[PDB]
This record gives sequence, structure tokens and C-alpha cells, in this order.
Amino acid sequence: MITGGELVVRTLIKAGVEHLFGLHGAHIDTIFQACLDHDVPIIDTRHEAAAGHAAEGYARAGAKLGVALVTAGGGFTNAVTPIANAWLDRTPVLFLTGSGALRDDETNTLQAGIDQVAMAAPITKWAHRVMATEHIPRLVMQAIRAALSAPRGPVLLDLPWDILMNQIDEDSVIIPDLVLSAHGARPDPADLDQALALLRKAERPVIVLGSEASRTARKTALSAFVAATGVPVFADYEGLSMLSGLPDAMRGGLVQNLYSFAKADAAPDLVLMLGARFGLNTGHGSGQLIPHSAQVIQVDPDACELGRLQGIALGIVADVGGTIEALAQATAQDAAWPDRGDWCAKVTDLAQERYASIAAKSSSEHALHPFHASQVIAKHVDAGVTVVADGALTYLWLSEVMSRVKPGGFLCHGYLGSMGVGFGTALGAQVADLEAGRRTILVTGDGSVGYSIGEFDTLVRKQLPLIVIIMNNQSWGATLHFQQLAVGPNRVTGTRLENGSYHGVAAAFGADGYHVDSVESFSAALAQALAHNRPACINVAVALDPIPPEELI
Amino acid sequence: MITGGELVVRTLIKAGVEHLFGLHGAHIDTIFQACLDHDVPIIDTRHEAAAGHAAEGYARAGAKLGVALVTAGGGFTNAVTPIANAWLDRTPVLFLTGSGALRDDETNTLQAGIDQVAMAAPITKWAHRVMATEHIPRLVMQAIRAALSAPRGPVLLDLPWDILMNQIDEDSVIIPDLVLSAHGARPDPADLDQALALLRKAERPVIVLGSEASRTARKTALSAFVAATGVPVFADYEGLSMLSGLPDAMRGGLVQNLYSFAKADAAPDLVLMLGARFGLNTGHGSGQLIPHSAQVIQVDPDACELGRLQGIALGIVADVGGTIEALAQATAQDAAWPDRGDWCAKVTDLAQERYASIAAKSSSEHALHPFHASQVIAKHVDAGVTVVADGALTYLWLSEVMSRVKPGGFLCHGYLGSMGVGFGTALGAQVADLEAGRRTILVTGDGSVGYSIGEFDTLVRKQLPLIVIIMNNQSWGATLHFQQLAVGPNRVTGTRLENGSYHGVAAAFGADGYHVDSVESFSAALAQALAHNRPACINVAVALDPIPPEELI
Amino acid sequence: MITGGELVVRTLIKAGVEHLFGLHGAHIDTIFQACLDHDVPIIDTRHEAAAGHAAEGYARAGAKLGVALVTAGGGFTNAVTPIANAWLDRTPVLFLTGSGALRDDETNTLQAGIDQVAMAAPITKWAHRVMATEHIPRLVMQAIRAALSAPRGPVLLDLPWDILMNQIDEDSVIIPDLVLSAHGARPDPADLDQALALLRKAERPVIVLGSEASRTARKTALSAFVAATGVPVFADYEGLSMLSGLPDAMRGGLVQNLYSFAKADAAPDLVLMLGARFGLNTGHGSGQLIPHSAQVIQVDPDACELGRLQGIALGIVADVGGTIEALAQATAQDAAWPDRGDWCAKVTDLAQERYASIAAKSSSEHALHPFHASQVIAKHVDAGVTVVADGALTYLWLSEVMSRVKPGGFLCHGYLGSMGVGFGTALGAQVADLEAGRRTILVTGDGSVGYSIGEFDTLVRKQLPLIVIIMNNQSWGATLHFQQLAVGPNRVTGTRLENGSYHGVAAAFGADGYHVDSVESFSAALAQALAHNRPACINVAVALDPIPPEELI
Ligand SMILES: Cc1ncc(C[n+]2csc(CCOP(=O)(O)OP(=O)(O)O)c2C)c(N)n1
Ligand SMILES: Cc1ncc(C[n+]2csc(CCOP(=O)(O)OP(=O)(O)O)c2C)c(N)n1
Ligand SMILES: Cc1ncc(C[n+]2csc(CCOP(=O)(O)OP(=O)(O)O)c2C)c(N)n1
Ligand SMILES: [Mg+2]
Ligand SMILES: [Mg+2]
Ligand SMILES: [Mg+2]
Repeated sequence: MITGGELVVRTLIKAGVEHLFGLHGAHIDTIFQACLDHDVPIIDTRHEAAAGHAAEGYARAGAKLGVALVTAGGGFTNAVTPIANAWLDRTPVLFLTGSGALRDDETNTLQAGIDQVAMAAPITKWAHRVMATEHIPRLVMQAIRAALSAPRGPVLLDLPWDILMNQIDEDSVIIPDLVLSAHGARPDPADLDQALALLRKAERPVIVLGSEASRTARKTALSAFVAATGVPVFADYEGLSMLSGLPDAMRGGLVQNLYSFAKADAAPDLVLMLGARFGLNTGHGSGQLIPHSAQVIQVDPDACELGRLQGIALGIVADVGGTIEALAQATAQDAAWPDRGDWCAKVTDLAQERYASIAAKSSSEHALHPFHASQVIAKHVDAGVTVVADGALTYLWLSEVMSRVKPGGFLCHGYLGSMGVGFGTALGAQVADLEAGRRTILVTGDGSVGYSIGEFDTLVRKQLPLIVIIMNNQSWGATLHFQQLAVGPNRVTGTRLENGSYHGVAAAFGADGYHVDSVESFSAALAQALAHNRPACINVAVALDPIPPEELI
Repeated sequence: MITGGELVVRTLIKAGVEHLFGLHGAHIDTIFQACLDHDVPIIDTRHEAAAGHAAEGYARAGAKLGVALVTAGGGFTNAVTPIANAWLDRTPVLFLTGSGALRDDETNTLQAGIDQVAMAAPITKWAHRVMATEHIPRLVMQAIRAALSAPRGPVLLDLPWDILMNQIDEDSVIIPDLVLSAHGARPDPADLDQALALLRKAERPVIVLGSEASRTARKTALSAFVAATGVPVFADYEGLSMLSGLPDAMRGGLVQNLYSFAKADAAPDLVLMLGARFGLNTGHGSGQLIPHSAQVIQVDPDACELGRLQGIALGIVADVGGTIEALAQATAQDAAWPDRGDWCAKVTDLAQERYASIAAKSSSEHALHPFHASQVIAKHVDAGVTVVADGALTYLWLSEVMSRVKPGGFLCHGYLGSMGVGFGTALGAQVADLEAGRRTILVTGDGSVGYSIGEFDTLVRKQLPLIVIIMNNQSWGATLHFQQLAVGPNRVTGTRLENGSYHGVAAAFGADGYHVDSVESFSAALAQALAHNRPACINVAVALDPIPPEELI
Repeated sequence: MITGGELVVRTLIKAGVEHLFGLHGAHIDTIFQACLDHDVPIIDTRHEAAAGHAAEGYARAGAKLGVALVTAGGGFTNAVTPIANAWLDRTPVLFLTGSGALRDDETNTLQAGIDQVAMAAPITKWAHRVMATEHIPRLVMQAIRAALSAPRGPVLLDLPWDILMNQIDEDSVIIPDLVLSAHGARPDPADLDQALALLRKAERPVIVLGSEASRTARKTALSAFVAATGVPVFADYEGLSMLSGLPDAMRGGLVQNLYSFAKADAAPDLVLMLGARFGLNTGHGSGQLIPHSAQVIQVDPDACELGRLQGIALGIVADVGGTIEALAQATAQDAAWPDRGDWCAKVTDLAQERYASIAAKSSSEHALHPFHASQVIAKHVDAGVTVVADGALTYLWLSEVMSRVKPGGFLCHGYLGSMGVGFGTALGAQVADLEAGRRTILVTGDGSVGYSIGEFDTLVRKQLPLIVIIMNNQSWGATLHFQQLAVGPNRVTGTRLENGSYHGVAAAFGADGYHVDSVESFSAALAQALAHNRPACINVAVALDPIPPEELI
């Protein structure tokens, strides 16, 4: 005789999950008991939103399934921002929630009576309420299959208190394996051929990676394909870390710096989009990054994304990882590829030029320029580090130093653009980075850090050595800029935050707190915090007036 | 200057659509005007349900996109049953609906004020309301891409009266092409290898086809793969017609007759499921058709379906058509395949034995046995015929004669099990069959025909030579059987239909009407109607008491 | 030991329901068995849509709860149009639906796996799935209270097959009474005073009744209020029959004929709206019926409706029935009311003038004018007759003769404006009219009758003596008019219906069939059918070209 909670955890074990992120409630205590018995850690936070964002972080930074665990009612409703974020970001999280007992349904009782499945339906791949304890294993496994397959996304499994506490005889119900191929589907040989023929006869070809390249992590395949063709590779934020293993001469970097190419007479001839959607990060349908004049080969698992905002030449529905593999295989059997050395140097030179351009207009005459601050962070970024970015102006500036470095992970806002998401995200990422030997750095704004500032307590309780760097410009920055730029100099309201010692908050939570206002003071602080196996907060006084290039766009 | 309706039709044209199925309304009259101008026929019915099912029938029988067109309000709400059916049936239909003008939203006006998108969300791949006339082309095309890619399914595009009537200058908005590869994704080489290895070392292997094999229609690939391996092939209803081109010795027929295999000591060793889900048609998780002892290779575009009710050996998420192609390609390069002649003969003999078994207990001592009736239909079934089946007992009987024939199409109930769906389905099918030179026969129940009996008018108006065969047992038959069988002999209520001359109704609508009660009278009637390029109704008096084998299950 | 189906029926009994309207299915057979045992008739139709509309008709014509009963899957989806119609019409129907068993949820099984509750949520007052058999009584009763209270509306109760078949010991679960006051809430005395003060100092005051006056049927109170004040009373379609008991001199008739009042210098001074919403029937916010210059007193149970499209003077949220009562009570204690005889005559004269105006332009030079046809129906309309109206042009013409007669019921399209709804509606109404001794006449279009033409069978099987009058103009009339009027003379497509003997269809179903083409032939036919306790169809050949005054609007 065992509980439905046991059933959940036994299935999670068989799926290979090793960590869950949650906040306790009576409704879901059978899952806690089971995890205690099985030595499965639940990283318990101070807010369900932080718990959900940790699950995302864990998934995004480890390329794993993330699992979030929340109680009925407010437990679920506090998880909604994570679910929506993961939905837009194509990130694989199983959200497990409690709900009211099915017996005594519709009795106006504690934490019951909200349609949690209806609320999640618009923003999950699947959302469903379990009706019987016996169904737990097959439904947990089905939810996980939905989460993990292309395009990845969140799933909500709602488990009534009733269903969880009820006891059945183990050995009346079978726990299935996760039987799902790890290699995705790949293009038809004729599409691959055509794609390769177009790639071969292009003068200025370019590859753009998006989130699905990251989720599948086919690093050795990518790098064989890139080495054979010499075609320079860009990424949106989520795909960036997939460039870390490529040879320098073909790291184009973040797609944004594709911006100035047209006016340099170097607008790409052809673009191979591998899970990079037409939208915010790729410049919508504007043709400012992905030129209207270019032939586009788009590979996405969702047919809707294929040429959504712009005409394309070849539309392939397939898995991105499977496709990368296929390109490598076809390309190992090839080796008649034109040089592209000149084109690669041009790509390199343009990225380099934007950087030096920015550098030529940055200061400290009584105050630290956000670009200078980002540079200080940049010199510590390599494959042994995951960078998590939050807070508008902060990350638009940070982005300019991200292309020339090679992070193990880079986790920035997706389409949701939700301020505050970073803290939970970074905490989940650090958990995943512990097995891989990486340090997680969170770079956030003074506004954004306030959303989840209580997580400092969690960092100390759980001994997670996350470094939280706050770019402190005394304001909701991008948003203050909008008011001045779009309305007028004296139209600034509700956008100032001229109060609060954030390092003191961290100190009062047990975390090491630093405050800095200079290139040299910040440098020393970050170095000292990296040297300690200890969580930290670095409160960086930074100038507000400078406008990052990406903002004017 | 052109209308939003023009924009819709121009985009449909470029997608290659050649017929729409609808019922007129003022709200959507711009689409009618445009179709009139471009010579695009709209097949207008007597009920939006019939229109919607016609779109299904056209898609299912032509392996094409089907397009339904309904007005705001009741237009949409009448279309809901077709949407749900297509959803469960993985059938590609674009449902185009009017809705209230966005200007004067929330003014309690005619046909406005129901959230049509919210209603369709639970049963569509995508459902969305267009907000601007300029968006019409990219959104129509996006909707079509979603409909057509794996697994196929319905899509609802809601077009406000406002948005449709409003005029823009053509040449300010571009009409995209349909750029979407026609070949689906295929398995990773290593998964294919493993699948083929398991297939090669099996003793009693079996292939089971489901709806996706049918949507992709890779007939020449399938038959090359079957010819190379000699592996017998079964299908659920929707997959059946895909067996019409295979050599007889490997036509297992409908999956149901896999039922008696276990007790004959011939339970399959291995089963290759190509788009056949675990569910109603495959015997759920019971192992009565797909044995628990068998190794299962499942190929489905939705990872959810992979081993949903039962353990599997290999779970591949890929397109079924692309998979079939890949198996043919790998299998042309092979030709070292074990005989399977004995096994195929065994498959053959079991199917044949079930048939003769049924035949040995069927009569006419004053009344025509439903099996004998089905046989009369069978002798007219070949590649030049699409059979559409409705009505419970009718189709459970019909199913027993469908395995030994080779129809160009077989369209039966799917998971929805919705009585009455057949009439509109057969009407759409007949439209698709006209270019292919086929005849459509509908075989339906006296109950089910009453759902859409007015479509006889549409047959006559539109000169569609459909033959409507009514198995008339004076009742909602299966449903009456349930009452006697599950409750008791004198517990029959609301299930009798002892009234109504259905051939008369057809005659009053201008269609040729026949009434028959015998093997010989029915035979003559069907032959005569097949000989005429004319729609017909054949009212067949048939016995009620007999229980089809499938019913006891 | 008893079934959940028993529980449903026992609770329905205690609520006082005496008829259900449904179509049988195995999933809901426990309800059929129970009704058979308790002598509760289920009127079984040929389409769930018809069943649902019958429930509406029964409720709308009897001022009762209507109860509809449909099976899982297609049974529910076919009911959707009735649900939506009842939603916009504020009509009290309990929709009881089957759904798949909760055990074996998510097994891809027959008729399961569509989120029926999600589909109904956007168009019900409450929609809910029952989780335990013990909950059936309290939940049925809850559903009924929701349906019956102000503003009335449809409710969906979803009862899994599981839940219905499962057996419990009766006497372990109590069946509650319907304990819900029959008298609605009434306005605060101060609001009533103010309303009465404004009404007393008005020069040209007017009352407009809507659906909620009809649901509560406070006939004796209304007529005491009207007799005390001498204030003329109008109604939208649904409120019309509430005018049948009032003195002639204060019967303004349908609100539409308030149209010409402004240009006659007689635009109302003040309007007391009793459940009449701003919307389609009251001319939206246009002030063509409810003048912008008038002081408006609006009484509605939904605060949202209060001045939704137009400024009002006094907004009261209360029940319309309770309010009418309160006005009668306050007004019995009053009797100092200004004359209004002149104003009433003026109202009378305007209505009369519109009628004579129309009459002066109607013909038969080879063809029967729709107006003349309506007049033939009018001479049989009194308190002993319920009129049901369908089909666009048909009812816009019929409406012009409705003001001067006094029907026991008038059931016309509401906001949904869904063609075809009439047939089931009239069938339900005739069931309700049987206890009250009334005859039901359906007046419908040739288009609309096609939607549910099979119900002629149901009329014969159930011996319901409905008379179905088809205004046959060989077309979807209003819709063809729109094309000529809005697009052009030769822009007529998919709007013609030049085929089909509708009377023949009725005769083939066992109903008396007539066809007529003249004032005198129609007159004889209608009289003969009224004389027989028998269902009938009168196919009326009617001219198409005439444009009803309401159409130009
Ligand atoms: C949850 C959420 N709240 C508000 C906003 C709107 N918003 C866009 S930028 C911004 C704030 C910037 O704050 P900060 O973290 O201080 O970063 P800075 O721009 O100062 O670097 C706000 C409020 C949002 N996108 N998401
Ligand atoms: C829309 C719908 N209504 C009701 C049912 C329940 N049902 C199962 S079998 C059956 C009807 C069979 O009647 P008929 O069309 O005459 O075929 P028969 O079995 O009588 O040959 C019904 C009504 C359903 N599955 N779908
Ligand atoms: C279900 C539905 N279908 C279509 C329309 C659009 N429409 C406006 S009136 C009308 C048809 C008129 O029907 P009929 O019964 O022939 O009316 P008449 O010819 O008497 O005007 C249609 C189709 C609608 N409002 N609802
Ligand atoms: Mg800031
Ligand atoms: Mg039957
Ligand atoms: Mg008509």
C-alpha cells in the first residue's frame, strides 16, 4: 500500500529527475514525504514564482527537464508567471500542482474552487487534471513526453489532494519507463540536399540558432557542420551558448549585430534559421536582421513559425537537433565547400566595429558607465560560467559584451519580457551548474531584483553560491527612458526608485553584501565573490543617462 | 482597392484550394463575391454541420486540405461538431468563420457576442481572431500550415465582419506562397536501424496503419517497403484504404480481426504502429489486439501518444509519411529479408475464418440479415469507390466485409462516435472523388440519416451523384441493443423509430428513391443507381436482432 | 442500492420537472431507465440540436425550467447551438450531458476526451463536471438554482458515465428540496419612489418589457400597474406575450414601431425598461427607439446592462418580476395619476398607421405577398396560440401583424439570429402548450426548415400537433436581399434554393402536407390543420422581391 504521492515520485525517478523546485503545502505533502524517502531533493523557495523560475533555469542551463511543485490555489496562481515565460521560451518544465479534493468538490473549501487547468490551458502544451490515483504514472509520463518533445514547453499536471493521499497496492499499477527517442526527427533527404545546394552556392551565408538548438545541445554535430562549411553562426539570446564551442572565425555572435550589415553592403545572402523564429529577437518582419533580399531556409518543429512574418525559400518542419545532426552527416560525406574566409572576417570585423564604437563613448566622470560595468563582468565569462540576465537597460547593455565571450550558459528574457524573472532562474541554473562544475552569475536591475529579493534567504539555506549583481541606476530604467524619449523630459512618473540598500537586504538574509560605484571597486568585489564558495550580492552604482544601441530600436 | 474577403480568397488560391464548403451569410459575403469572381466553387449546404463534415470528407477522401466557410454566431456554433470530429480524427480542415464587427463590439447586436475562439480552443490545433485586414494573408497561410502538418487537425480562423468588408489597396499587402515541405520529418538513422533490426529478427511481425499514413498517402513507398519485407499490414478504419495497393498475401485488413490471434497461438511478435494510436480502434491498453507480450515500435508525430496505454520498445516521434519513405529507402538497400510466407498465410486464414464463421450464422427467414446486406455492397467495392459509413450497428456489420475488398476510400466514425456525421462527410468525399473518377457510397443507419436528411436537396442542386444506403432496422440499433443487453428485455425506451419513409423524403427532394427488403431487390437497386450519374437513396429494410461480433466487445 | 442516473431523476422530480428533451445514448441510459420507472416522459428527437431547442421552447412558452439530456461527445457538441441561443436569450435550461468515464480518462476511447465544460463555459451561467455520485443531488439542485435566478440562463452539468452507472445505497445521500424563493428581489423604496415620481411628471411616458418580464410572468401585477398609471407598454419579441392581458389602449406592441415616433413629434419623454437591454431589439445606442432626449429608468438583474449603450437617469439592479410587483403595490396605494388618454391614443394611432401604410403596398398579381400571408396567420392568433417564428424575411414580415394580436406565446430569434432554431423550439413549446390547452404554430422559412426537417418524424412519433408553416420564397431570402442591396443585382450566389417539395418531406414522415400559393388556398389549409388534432406542414409559395420595413434598418 502506497500513496499517489509515492506514485508521482516513483515515476519521476524512472524519468531520471533528480531535483524538484517547490514551496510546501499540506495538499502536496505526499510528494515531499516520497522525495524524503527516496533522497530526491526539493529545493524549497520563498515564493512559488521563484520555484517555477528555478525549474526553468534548471532546464535551460542543464538542457534537462525541470520539475516545479506547487500546492493548491495560491500555490498554483503564484506559478503562473513561470508557466507563461516557459511557454514563450519553449522551455521544458513539468509543473506539478495540488488542487482541492475531488470528494467535496464545490464545497467552498480552503484553496479549492479555482479552475487551474482552464487558467493554464492558454499557456501550456498540455494541462490536465488527474481523476484517479491509478492513472498517476502514465499521466506523469505522458506529461513529461509532451514537455520534452519539439518545440519544448511547459505542462501542467493538476493532482487533487484526494488523488494524492489515497492509497493503492503497489503492484496493481505499473510504473512505465520513459520510452521516447532522444534523437529528434530530421529532414527528408531531398530537403537537406536543396538546403545544402543553396548553402553551397551562396556568397554571404549565415546560420541563426534559436532555443531548440540549445535544448537539444548537439554540440559535436554543430561544430562538425560548421567546421566543414565555414559558415558563420549567430544566435538569439537563448541560442548564444551553443556558439561557445565553435571556432572564433565563425562566431557571428548575437543576431542583433547583424543590424549594421545592410548599410555596410554586407547584408546576408542566405540565412539558415535553426529554431530561430521570426519575432522580437530576429527583428520581426522588418528585414533589418534577416534581409528581405536573402533566401531563407527555416527549420522549426512548428509549421506556423515557417515564414510567419516574411517570405522564405525553404520551409522544413523537423527537430533542430536532428537537423543539425543530419547536416553534419551529409557534410562529413562532402568536403567540397568554398572558402568563406573573407566573408567570416567581414562578419568578425563588423561585430568588432560595433563594440569599439560603443567603447569610444563610455565614461566615468562621476559615474560608472553601464558598458564599463558589463566589461568587468565579461572578463570572468567562459564555459565554466552561466550568465543570467534581467532588468531591461541592464541586459541591453550586457548584450554588447556577450558576443566576444564564450559562456557555458546565457539565460536572458524571452518574448515575455517579464522583469524579476531572473532571480529564480539563476537559482535553478546554479543547481544544475553544480553537477557540471559551473558558477552562475545573475546580472539584474535594481527594479527587477525587488521581485524576488527574498530568495537571498533560499541561497543561504540551500548554500547555493549564486552571485547576484545589481546594476543600480535608482530606477526602473528603460521605462524612465521611454517617458523622456517618447513623452518629454519632465514627464517622468512612477519610474524612480531612489531608496533602499540592496546589499543590506542580502546581508540581513545571511548573504555576503558588497556595494561598489567604480570600475576598480567592482572588479575587486566580483573577484572576491568568485573566490568564495558562498552566495553574494554586489550592489553596483551605475549611471542612468546613457542609452544602449539596442534601446533606440 | 480590394476587400478582406478578396484577401482571404487570393490566399486560398495560392495555397491551391479549389473548393470550399459553406452556408451563406451577410457577414461572410465578401468571400462569396471573391469566389464568384475567381471561379472558386463554394458547395453550399442546408446545414453548417453538413458543410463542415463535407470539408472533412473532401480532406479525408482527397488527402487534401478541406476548407469550411460559416457565418457569425449560429453559423459558427453549427460547425462545432465537425470541428470536434476533425480534432479527434486528425483531419486537416480550415474552418473559416465570420464574427461580429470589431467596431461596435459589445453592443448586444445580431450574431455577435459569443467568444467563438474560446469555444473552439479546446478542439483545434490553433484558433484565432484576426485583428487587422492587412494580417489576412499571413494569418490564413499560418492557419493552413498548422492544419496540414503532423498530426493533421482542424484550425479556426475567426474573421470579423469589419475586417472582411474593410478595403485596402492591393499591392500594399503581399500574398505569401505556401512554403512548407511536402515530405515530413523522418526518424534518426539509428532509430530506423534498430526498428529494422527488431523487424528482421521477429517471428510474427505486423504493421498497423493509422490516420497519418492516410493523410500523407505514400502509396508507392509503402508498397515497396511491404514488398521488400513481406510483413503483413493492418489498419484502423482511417488507414484501411492505404492497404488497397498492397499484395493480397500481406493484407491483414482491419486491426479488429487481430482479436482472435492470441487464442489461435498466433499473437503477433512485434507490432509496428505507424500513426495508429493506443485507443478505441486498437483496443486501448487491453492487449487484445496489440499483445502485451509483443515488442512495439510506435511512430507518431505527437510524443504523448507514444506508449500512452501500454509499454513500448521504441518510441519515435516523426512524420508517418516520411517514416514510410525512409523504411522504403533503407529497405531497397537491403534485400536480405526472411520469408514470412507461412506467417502471412496464417494472417490470411484467420481473417478468412472469422468471415466464414460470421457467414455461417446469417439469415433471411423473413428478414435480411445485416451481414448479407453488407456483402451486397462489398461486391461493388474497389479502387473506383469511396465508402462512407455511419450509424453504429450498420458499420460494425459493414466492417466485417471491408477487409477482403480494396476501396479507394473508407471513411468511418473516429473517436467522436457521432451519429449523423456521415451524410455531409460523403457529400464532401463525392466532390473530391469527381476529379479522381470515383463513386461515393454512403452506408448509414435510419437513425443517423435523419441528422442531415435535408442534404438530399444539396445533392440534387449540386448534381453530386452520391448513393445513400440506409440500413433500416426501425431503431437507434446499437443503442437498443445496449438496453436489452445491459438492462433487460423490457427496458427499451427512446430507442425505437417505427415511422418514416426515407426514400420518400429523398424523392420529395428530387433524388431517386428506392425501397428494398431482400438480397435480390437490394442488389438490383444498387446496380441500377451505380449505373446512373444521379444521386440516390436506397432504403434497405434490415433485421435488428443480430449482434455483430464487434458489439460484444 | 441505486444508480447515479436514479439520483439525477429523483432530484429532477423534487424540483418539479415533468418532461425532459433528449436523444438516447448508452452513456446516459441510467437516466432513461429512471425516467421510465418514474413515468417521466423524455421527448426523444432526431437531433440533439432539436432536443436542446425543444427544452428552450418548453421553458420559453411555459415559463418553466426546460431540461435537455444529451450523450457524451457528439451528443454534447450537437447541443452547442441551443446552449448559445439560451445564453443570449436569458432562457432557463438545464443541459444534462454524458461524458467519458473518469476511470479510463485519457485512454483515447469512444466519445471521450473533449473538454465539454471548457466548450460550454463561455456561454453558460455555470458549467461543471461531477466528480462523485454522492454529489449528484446537491449539484443538480445547484445547477437548477443557477438556471432559474435572474437573469435566467443555461447551465451545463456534465455527468461521467462512471459517475452515472456507479451504485450507492439510497439513504446514505439526501435529496434536497428546491428551496429558492419564487418572488424576485425588488428595488429599494427610495428608487421606487424616484421612479414613480419621474413617471408621474412625464408627458409621454412608455414602458418596454424584455425577456425577464416573460420568465417571471407577473401578469396580474403588470396589469394592475398599467391600469393604475395608464402608461402604454411596448415589448421586444420575447416580452410581447406579456402584453396580451393588458387593455388595448395601452398596448404599444413591439418596440420597433416606436421608430417613427421622433419624426411624428411624439418621441417618448421617459422610458421604463424592464429587462429590455440596449441592443439589437431596442436599436442599440442609436436613439431611434429609445430617444437620447428621454429620461430612462432601467431595471435589470445584471448591472452591466444598465445604460450599456446610452446614458440613463436611474439604474436599478433588481428582478423584473419583483419590480413589477412593487410597482403594482406602490401604485395600488396611489390612484393620483394623470390621464394619458391622449398619449395612448397617439401611440395607438402611430402603430395603426404603420400597419395601414404597409397594407397599401402589398399584392397578388401573380404572387402572394408575405404581408398578406402573415395576415392570414394573424386572424388565428389569440391567447390559445403560441407563435414560433424563424427564418429572417419571414419573421420581419410576420412582426408587422404581431402588434395588433394577443398571442399566448411569441417565440422569435434573439441575439443569436440562428436560422433553423425554430423547429425544435416549436416542438418544445407544443409540449408545454398541451397542459395549458394551446396550439403551437411555427412560421418559418424554406431555408430554415431544412435545418431540422427530420423533426417531422418526431411530431408523428410523439403525436405533437404542431403546425409548421413554411414561407417559401425559393431562397435564403434576407441573405439574397443583402447581396442585391449591398453588392448589386447580379451578385447573387449561394443564396438560391430552387428545389424541393417540403410538404412531400412531411408526408413521407407521416405528417399532413399541404401546398398553397394564394390568400384563399392558404386560408383553407390553415383552418383545416387547426381543426385536426394532428401535426401538419403548410408549404406556402410566397413572393421574394418585397422588402419588409424592418430590413431597411
Ligand atoms: C513584470 C513586469 N513589470 C513591468 C514591466 C515593464 N517594464 C519594462 S522595463 C521596466 C523596468 C526596468 O527596471 P530595472 O530592473 O531597474 O532595469 P534598468 O532598466 O534600470 O536596467 C519595467 C518596469 C515588465 N516588462 N514586466
Ligand atoms: C450524436 C450522437 N447521438 C447519440 C449517440 C449514441 N448512440 C450510440 S449507437 C446510436 C445509434 C444507432 O442508430 P442508427 O443510425 O439507426 O444505426 P443502427 O445501430 O440502428 O444500425 C446512438 C444513438 C452517439 N454516439 N452520437
Ligand atoms: C445558422 C445561420 N446560418 C446563416 C445565417 C445568415 N443568414 C441571414 S438570414 C439567412 C437565411 C434566410 O433563411 P430562410 O429560412 O430562407 O429565410 P427567408 O428566405 O424567409 O428570408 C441566412 C442564411 C445565420 N444568421 N444563421
Ligand atoms: Mg535600475
Ligand atoms: Mg438503426
Ligand atoms: Mg425562404
